[PDB]
Amino acid sequence: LVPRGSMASMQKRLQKELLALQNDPPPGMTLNEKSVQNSITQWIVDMEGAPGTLYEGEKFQLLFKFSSRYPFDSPQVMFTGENIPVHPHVYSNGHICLSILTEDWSPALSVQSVCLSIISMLS
Ligand code: NA
Repeated sequence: LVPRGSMASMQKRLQKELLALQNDPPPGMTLNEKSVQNSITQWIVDMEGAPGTLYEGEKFQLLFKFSSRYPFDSPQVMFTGENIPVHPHVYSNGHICLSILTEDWSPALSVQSVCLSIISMLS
């Protein structure tokens, strides 16, 4: 069951539709009741591969997503769109494997420092 409080800040239509998935989902589907989030802010940062690197001339997009618990909660940052960097620490789905985004996140850090780590990753 979805925590009740997770419906406090939710638009009335989204409440009915969420509960319909909880209670009478379509065949083969189950709501992840721990997955519900509200008051998310997001934006996209365009990123150019740096001169002299393996990514020179490449145009990437970085999606930043901030939960209602940011900055205590780490931001969700991933590469998005049709051109995703080819790098061991980036998955095909755009997911980024950097510790700053997981174990080493702290509200002392910032969007700027995440950008710098990502720049660093691509060199
Ligand atoms: Na997070």
